[PDB]
Amino acid sequence: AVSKVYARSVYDSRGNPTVEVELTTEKGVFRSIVPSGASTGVHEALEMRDGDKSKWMGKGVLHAVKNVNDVIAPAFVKANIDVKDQKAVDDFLISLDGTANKSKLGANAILGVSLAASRAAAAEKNVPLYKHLADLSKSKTSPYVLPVPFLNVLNGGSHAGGALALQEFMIAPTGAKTFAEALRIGSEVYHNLKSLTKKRYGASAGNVGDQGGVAPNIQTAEEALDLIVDAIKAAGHDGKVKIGLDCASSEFFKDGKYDLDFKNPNSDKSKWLTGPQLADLYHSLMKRYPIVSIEDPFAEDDWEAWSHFFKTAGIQIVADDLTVTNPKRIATAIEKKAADALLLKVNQIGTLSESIKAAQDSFAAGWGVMVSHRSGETEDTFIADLVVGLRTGQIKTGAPARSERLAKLNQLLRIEEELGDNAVFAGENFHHGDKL
Amino acid sequence: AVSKVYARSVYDSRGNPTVEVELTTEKGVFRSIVPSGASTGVHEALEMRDGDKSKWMGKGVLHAVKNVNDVIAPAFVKANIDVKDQKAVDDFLISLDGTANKSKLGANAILGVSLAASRAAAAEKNVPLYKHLADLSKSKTSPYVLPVPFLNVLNGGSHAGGALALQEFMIAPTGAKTFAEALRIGSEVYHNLKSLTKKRYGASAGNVGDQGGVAPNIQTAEEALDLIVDAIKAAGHDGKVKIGLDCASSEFFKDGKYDLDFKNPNSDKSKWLTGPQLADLYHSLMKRYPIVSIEDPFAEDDWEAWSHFFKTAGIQIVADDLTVTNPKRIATAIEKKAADALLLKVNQIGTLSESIKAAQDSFAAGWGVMVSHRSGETEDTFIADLVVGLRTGQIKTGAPARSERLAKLNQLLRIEEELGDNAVFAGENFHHGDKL
Ligand SMILES: [Mg+2]
Ligand SMILES: [Mg+2]
Ligand SMILES: [Mg+2]
Ligand SMILES: [Mg+2]
Repeated sequence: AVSKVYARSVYDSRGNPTVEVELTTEKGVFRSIVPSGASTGVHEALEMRDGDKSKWMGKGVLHAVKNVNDVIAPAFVKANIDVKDQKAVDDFLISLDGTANKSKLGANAILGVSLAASRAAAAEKNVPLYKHLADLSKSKTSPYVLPVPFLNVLNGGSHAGGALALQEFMIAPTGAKTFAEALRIGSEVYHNLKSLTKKRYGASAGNVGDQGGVAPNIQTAEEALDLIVDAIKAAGHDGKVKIGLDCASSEFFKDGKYDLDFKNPNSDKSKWLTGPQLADLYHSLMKRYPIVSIEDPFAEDDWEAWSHFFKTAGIQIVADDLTVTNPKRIATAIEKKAADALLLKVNQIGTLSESIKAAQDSFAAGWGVMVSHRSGETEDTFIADLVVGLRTGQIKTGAPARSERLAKLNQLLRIEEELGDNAVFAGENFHHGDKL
Repeated sequence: AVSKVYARSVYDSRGNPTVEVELTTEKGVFRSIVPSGASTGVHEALEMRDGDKSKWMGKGVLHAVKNVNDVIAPAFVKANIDVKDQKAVDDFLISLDGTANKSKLGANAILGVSLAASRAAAAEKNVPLYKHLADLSKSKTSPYVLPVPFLNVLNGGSHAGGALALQEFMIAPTGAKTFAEALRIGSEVYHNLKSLTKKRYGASAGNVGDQGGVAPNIQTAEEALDLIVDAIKAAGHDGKVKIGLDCASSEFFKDGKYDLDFKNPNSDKSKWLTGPQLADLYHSLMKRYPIVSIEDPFAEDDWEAWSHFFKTAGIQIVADDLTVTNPKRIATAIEKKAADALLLKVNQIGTLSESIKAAQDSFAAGWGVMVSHRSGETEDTFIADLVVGLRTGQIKTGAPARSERLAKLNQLLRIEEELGDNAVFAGENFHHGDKL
């Protein structure tokens, strides 16, 4: 039984406040922390901020923490909920809020409770978190599936300097034999990329972006990609490392068109592209580089562009801001055949149950699922256990730098070690890892 | 009763492998992770690295991990040692090694066991880690003392781009009334610094260094300091935030001279300053800026230079590479009156006991003690509990960015909350928090 629910303000990887929740039962104290994105989709559940300019640059989460201690906490404890019944836990929270976008209490007030409950439940059942998460999602645990790590080693986009339009340039060691090998390979390629970057762009270009990757002032994606390929070869891993991209095109979508130089206040409007035009650029890159996944190639509501492209894509197309981990929007994407993979962010929807539902609906449509972190992370490692529990076979949780990223990668090392031969590495089968 | 000692490889904040140890008792499994420095003093205890340039860039810790599972673990379990008796735990580890620098098993093999044992001990005693650390060190606990955080918000030095010689430019919110307020104030100054840095040196200059601070291409300490002071003021905290520096001068000490532009090959040897000349520069910075602490102003063995400067320093002078948390070198420093504050790094010496002894000898000499992280950190939060347990009143664990730094700051927030009226904030008394 839950004897206490408590929330406090903690700081995320960018130094901004965020919500941390502790749930107390007879088994102890279970803590979960809520992450925060930067390029947040317009349809994401509401992240409640105080807006007090005289404090934390106006990014305090006092209202959210208060919503947990003064509203959720008393009602939750009184309800005497069974933490093992994740569905009941979340139906209560969703009803308590009473809004579709969780704007009354705030998604960042609700999620912490939702996640902490699952941890308390796992301890009650006397099983590790990933196992409990497999049960909740009715996932196969014989054997488990380890995910291929998609490491964002080179950063571009809105909050990542330069003129580079595309947000993320990830490497995926699909050729590795184990997760531990994939991670070692990833670290070697990353270190080789830092040395090459520092030499070609200056020592300063060695500093990292929010997610841990280098962020040199590069102009075109071609330049970045050619640089990544040199790193893979210099590191001696040619043939084992593939590439994944997160375009986050919603960030440069204006007047129904795409500005690939949006970080330039004097961008040439006659240079902005239409959906069909942008698609042609993607195809050109896809033919020159070992790209096996493309995320948010088009705007969060530009359905036509997604459908047109998917027609001749040929590779995994990941929906992030388009679907915002929302089953309702996912059903639409399926019907319109806009993509074949879901980027799963628990904080985009607000509860563990809704996230699991989103995953299940995706796997049912033959879609893949890549569990994801947010640009603003914490020392919390929930997604590591989640990606294993959901048996997706693919996760992106940062470059192999900055511990809000390494914390998840290390947890996967422990889970892998603990499972032994009771688990397999998704490798080249990352897309349909759930079907292994 | 310890039934198992185990070690594995995990990644630090720079993506380099490091040692993680778990100790199993009837109370459960306790994990501790070993940190790693970059500007390591020549006298530090040995950090055993594999040296296989084909794996992890040659930074593997397979040998150290093996020594834990193959040499340490077997004998430790058989000895049936009492985890509460920290001194007994460390005498065994030190004796098993046999070398004066822990070069047989490696300091990174011994430390993990030393720390994990203390966590297990606190569990057996059913008390918070900081409480058990206070007992081990015989420190006052009525009331507890929370530290002022020295946040390295602007980085330079060897492992940073640019030409800035000094390694760390820290801010310390001594004017705050609680640790929570100090952290908020620090986060605010940090963010104002970020925007200002990007506005002057370019958006790309917003990327962070290994310790989370901005690392723009700055030529002189004055330019860096003026920038920090502009941030403090823009944030509205003028007068409440002081400055601390880590020169790490051993990094640019050549031919008995100090090169303030050692990062440039064609550096004019004519500009190299002598011991007395470097001192004049420091006094100059001290009268111009609100600097309340200077670390490693002179080389790790340049004793006379330290003694001469200290005669008229007027502020806290911290020893890092000079003393390397070694009681024997601390004694020499005291006798020579070279400094009045010790930077305490548990991995510079190798065990918790020796670290505790170093702190005790320091306080007995009227010295201050600043607990410190390494440039290569992890999700481990041991030093948060250590600084509170030692009642020092001051710690440096990074800028308020990158979770290997925030993990510690967040842990201090939890400690402060738990203690309530039973703890006080060091504030302007940071130098002698132990006397509060
Ligand atoms: Mg986004
Ligand atoms: Mg995205
Ligand atoms: Mg150093
Ligand atoms: Mg130092």
